[PDB]
Amino acid sequence: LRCRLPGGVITTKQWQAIDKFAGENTIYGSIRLTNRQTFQFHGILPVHQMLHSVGLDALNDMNRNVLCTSNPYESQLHAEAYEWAKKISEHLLPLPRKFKTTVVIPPQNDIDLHANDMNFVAIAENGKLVGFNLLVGGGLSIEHGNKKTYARTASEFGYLPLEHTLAVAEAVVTTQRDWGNRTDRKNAKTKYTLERVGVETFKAEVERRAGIKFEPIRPYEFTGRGDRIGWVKGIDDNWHLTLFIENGRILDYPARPLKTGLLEIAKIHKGDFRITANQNLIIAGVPESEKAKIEKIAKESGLMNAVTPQRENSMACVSFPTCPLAMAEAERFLPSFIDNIDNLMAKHGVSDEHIVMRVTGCPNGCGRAMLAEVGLVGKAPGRYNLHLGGNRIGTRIPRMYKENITEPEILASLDELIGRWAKEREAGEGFGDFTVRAGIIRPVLDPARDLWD
Ligand code: SRM
Ligand code: SF4
Ligand SMILES: [K+]
Repeated sequence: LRCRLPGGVITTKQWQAIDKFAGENTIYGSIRLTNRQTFQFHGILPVHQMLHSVGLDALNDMNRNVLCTSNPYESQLHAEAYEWAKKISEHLLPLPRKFKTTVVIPPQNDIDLHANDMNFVAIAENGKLVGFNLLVGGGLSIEHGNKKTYARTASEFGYLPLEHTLAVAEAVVTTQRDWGNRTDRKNAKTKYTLERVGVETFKAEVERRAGIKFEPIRPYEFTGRGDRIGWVKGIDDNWHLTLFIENGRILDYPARPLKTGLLEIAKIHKGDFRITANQNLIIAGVPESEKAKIEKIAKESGLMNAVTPQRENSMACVSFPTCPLAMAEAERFLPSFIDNIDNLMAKHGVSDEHIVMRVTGCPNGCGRAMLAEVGLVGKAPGRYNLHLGGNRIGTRIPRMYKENITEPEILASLDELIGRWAKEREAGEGFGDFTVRAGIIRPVLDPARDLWD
């Protein structure tokens, strides 16, 4: 069961309702936060009455949860951008393949825009959103050894004033709907359609249908994709506490009652929560007077246990035991794998650094390994394809470095590479960029043509 939850914003009342159901009506008893800012129950022995009772709904609807940057540096931009993610979501509510959409607030690419079909990058002037740059065609799914499939980054179409948002959203969806491949579902996705007809052809059709002309792209840059773990000052006297939740798996573990702690917080919390695209949770809108109260609960429940910057920037998909398409472990492999990476980082004197590292259980790519600096793609039990060369902001697809290897083999490759980066990197140079500059891996410049060797 997966909930429709635009922007990952969930009230404390809704949380308490899902917390109950998770504990009493599912085999696993957990709340699993997903990387598309929503949650999932595993092993449901219905849920819809419960969701519906607190104003929630579980999603042939070929649409997925609409994402929205969760913790913007310019705190006041969230409300507006959130409002638009909600409107786009409702507007699109009832395609060849599933359609994924996001609303992004630079300089954060926490939502990983390049893994999505349609992206609206917020352009603000004087603290007010004035429009969006539209990027179309991202998608990460591939099939092992099938060179007709590929991960692709989204292409820039142009800028549009706020007023044309919904018309443009509708036009992209309908154009993809009509032009999408009408036979092979593995080529139905927008990324394939764009490559077949061309960005300019697709863009012109969208302008025709929307009844507008795109203006030139407005300047925007991204500085990162991680969450802002800990306390950050929001608007007024409000604060936001982002809690790192390993694999987004919320359950009470011996001596770390993560699930109970969150329930205790939801009961005294003023504002609401925000599920992030990094499978974490933000206790949003905490008045200064309440910080100590919230921090005490989070602290004692083990929700604020300090982890390395590395662990904070690593991600894995669900995979076994519940995913029927799983080829190798991901969520259950990540904790001990990062324990090992942490050692490597310490051994090389880069314990304060991080490499965006992701593990996906099979090539479908839910863990977003195809946008990581170091991506692990499951191929069989205990075996993964190792990809290197993405960047910190997620605008480049990592090329396959080694194929079908085991963890010990992976660790050995990384020990050597991290060693070289540690000593040969320029001031503030990321790992992915380093492997490409140092000639360790050739960059993927045009995925549709040079992703596969
Ligand atoms: C929970 C999540 C991974 C996580 O650990 O967070 C996940 C889990 C699953 N995904 Fe996904 N996907 C998740 C994000 C994505 C991502 C990343 C993203 O959207 O940001 C992708 C890659 C980008 C992309 O779409 O290209 C992704 C691409 C897929 C695909 C391949 C789609 C394709 O176009 O080929 C499938 C399989 C399919 O639909 O054929 C899939 C299928 C599935 C299913 C439902 C398996 C199935 O079809 O029966 C997995 C359920 C496993 C389980 O036991 O819970 N999932 N999946 C994410 C659910 C997000 C959500 O709330 O909607
Ligand atoms: S990438 Fe594969 S194994 Fe992981 S959750 Fe998605 S479908 Fe399952
Ligand atoms: K996490």
